[PDB]
Amino acid sequence: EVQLVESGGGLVQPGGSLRLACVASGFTFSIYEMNWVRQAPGKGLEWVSYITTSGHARYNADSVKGRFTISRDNSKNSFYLQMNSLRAEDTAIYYCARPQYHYYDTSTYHSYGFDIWGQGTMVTVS
Amino acid sequence: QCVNLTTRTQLPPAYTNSFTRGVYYPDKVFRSSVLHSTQDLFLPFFSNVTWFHAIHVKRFDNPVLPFNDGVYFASTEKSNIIRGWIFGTTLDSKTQSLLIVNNATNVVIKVCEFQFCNDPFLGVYYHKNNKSWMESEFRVYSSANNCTFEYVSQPFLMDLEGKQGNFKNLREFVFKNIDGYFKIYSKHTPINLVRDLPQGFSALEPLVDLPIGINITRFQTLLALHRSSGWTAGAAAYYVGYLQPRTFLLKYNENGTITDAVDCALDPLSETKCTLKSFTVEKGIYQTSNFRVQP
Amino acid sequence: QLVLTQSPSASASLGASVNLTCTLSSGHNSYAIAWHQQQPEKGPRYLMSLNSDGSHTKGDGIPDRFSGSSSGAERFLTISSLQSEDEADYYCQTWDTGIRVFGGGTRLTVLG
Ligand SMILES: *[C@@H]1O[C@H](CO)[C@@H](O[C@@H]2O[C@H](CO)[C@@H](O)[C@H](O)[C@H]2NC(C)=O)[C@H](O)[C@H]1NC(C)=O
Ligand SMILES: *[C@@H]1O[C@H](CO)[C@@H](O[C@@H]2O[C@H](CO)[C@@H](O)[C@H](O)[C@H]2NC(C)=O)[C@H](O)[C@H]1NC(C)=O
Ligand SMILES: *[C@@H]1O[C@H](CO)[C@@H](O[C@@H]2O[C@H](CO)[C@@H](O)[C@H](O)[C@H]2NC(C)=O)[C@H](O)[C@H]1NC(C)=O
Ligand SMILES: *[C@@H]1O[C@H](CO)[C@@H](O)[C@H](O)[C@H]1NC(C)=O
Ligand SMILES: *[C@@H]1O[C@H](CO)[C@@H](O)[C@H](O)[C@H]1NC(C)=O
Ligand SMILES: *[C@@H]1O[C@H](CO)[C@@H](O)[C@H](O)[C@H]1NC(C)=O
Ligand SMILES: *[C@@H]1O[C@H](CO)[C@@H](O)[C@H](O)[C@H]1NC(C)=O
Repeated sequence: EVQLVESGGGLVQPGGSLRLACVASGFTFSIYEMNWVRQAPGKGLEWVSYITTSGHARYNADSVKGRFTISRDNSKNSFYLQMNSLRAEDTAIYYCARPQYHYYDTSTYHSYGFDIWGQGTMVTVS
Repeated sequence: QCVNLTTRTQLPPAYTNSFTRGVYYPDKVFRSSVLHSTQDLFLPFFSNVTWFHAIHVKRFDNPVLPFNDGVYFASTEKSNIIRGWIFGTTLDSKTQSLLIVNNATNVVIKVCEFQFCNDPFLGVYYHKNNKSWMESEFRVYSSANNCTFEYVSQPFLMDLEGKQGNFKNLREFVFKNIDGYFKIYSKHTPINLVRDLPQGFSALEPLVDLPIGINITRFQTLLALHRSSGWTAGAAAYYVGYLQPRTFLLKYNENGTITDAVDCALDPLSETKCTLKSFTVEKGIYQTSNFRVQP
Repeated sequence: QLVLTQSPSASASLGASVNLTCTLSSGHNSYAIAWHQQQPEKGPRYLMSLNSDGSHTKGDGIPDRFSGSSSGAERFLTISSLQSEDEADYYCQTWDTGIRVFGGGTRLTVLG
């Protein structure tokens, strides 16, 4: 069964460093690249960063001011957001979701849109 | 374990033109705004390349072709069929073999004495109860034997996908074997739904300089097949051409990347451009250095 | 990036029909979307990855009631025979060169 469980919440002043994770099981990580999504309280959800299956990272979306970092430990079957420098706006839910395009795929590439989503964690920062 | 899944259909290879493809960076130094001339193994412009495509219509074909001096490779990709190659000399018996492979996250390079069956493929299995897909299959080689070299690195074939529309993932490769060093060059370019080598230019970046030193005469390309006419699947088409010893003249742009390359052996205008070392020529008489004929 | 001119509040009677609208920037006219439904106080639920031709790719537990259509550079999601569970947030998102987009969400106050 596919599931995306998270942990690593915490209340810190802006500029603090914490430990975010997206543990999963029931499916292959080698052929699945993972995204991250940010949802401010009462605002729309906005992705922040992601890692590919090979290992290349994209700290795009221009809301990350060079503050968030993404990595992955395929050996331990786990997914971490290499986390540091929390700021005031970062108090939000961090639903991590699993894209539909697994590396062994057919049909048209109308994939990379998320089929499943994690339960999310609230990391309150002020 | 391997099986005789040939189903080979014989058709003449549709020779097609590449239109100024196959050029790479000859040296590892950052130039700019210069016209450096070089003599190296290059794919000649407007040269015959072999359109190989084993799919559509249970048409499967994957013959053994000669590495010659070098092998320009292209892999217009739709659903990740081309997974690697099995370069070598005899591809069986007691000789040395190379098994360049591109895995799901890395690149594994093994130079060893593998034994091969006639139809190598990589088989991926999909299960209903667990859904995990595993590459835990080996039917290109039956087993490995008295092995010498192993190499694990970042994979060459890289997605570079997420963008939409009509653009396609054109994957280009250059293989050459000099001083026992199998050099590999690559670049990936989006193409707007073109059914032919695109009308543009290519700058193949250097990837690895492997210190192998093995004889390579008959190369071959691996494919991946699903499980499910047992063990058939996919859709693929690729293009193979051969490098020959030629002379090019490269013009470097202001960013240090090449813009266009002017060949020195196709046309009299290109010979004059080569012998005058410039990319713009006026009207008049230009004596040409002799590159027309090779004995 | 593309902007979504999706109404902040749209409503109709239960058992009736509505049509959600995901608007997309003219620069990416032939771009596809995928729809995510965020029921309140829970996680997102993926409904369909809409092709530019209106073809379907469906998630688990979603009936044929939820369907998508396309016209021009903009996109639709169709709902027929509304029930109690429709009060939720709907997000339309897209693809780019490493750049997802998502949208303000479609708070939906179906009156009934
Ligand atoms: C393909 O890639 C996978 C990575 O998911 C490899 O599996 C492991 O790879 C490491 C290092 O490459 C080895 O130390 C492990 O023993 C491998 N575990 C296995 C095979 O269960 C794999 O080696 C790569 N190559 C092939 C041919 O599958
Ligand atoms: C789930 O997948 C794993 C491998 O990723 C399975 O473990 C092996 O699966 C292969 C299927 O090709 C079997 O041939 C092996 O016998 C399995 N190993 C063992 C020790 O049983 C696992 O069986 C799969 N789950 C299923 C099939 O329910
Ligand atoms: C590299 O491989 C080629 C091809 O196997 C070798 O060429 C063979 O050399 C033997 C020497 O007795 C001849 O009998 C064969 O007829 C040759 N075959 C071909 C196809 O040329 C070559 O000698 C090897 N070594 C090099 C090139 O240094
Ligand atoms: C390429 O092959 C075609 C036949 O398919 C042939 O007519 C043509 O002459 C070849 N190109 C060159 C430069 O000889
Ligand atoms: C080749 O393999 C044989 C066993 O099959 C072994 O005796 C021999 O030492 C190996 N030679 C090399 C060079 O690895
Ligand atoms: C590179 O090329 C681009 C466009 O051709 C230009 O904006 C830039 O100045 C060039 N040089 C560098 C160092 O980026
Ligand atoms: C979109 O909604 C309107 C109003 O409900 C309706 O007239 C139109 O037919 C709908 N479009 C599609 C494709 O269902």
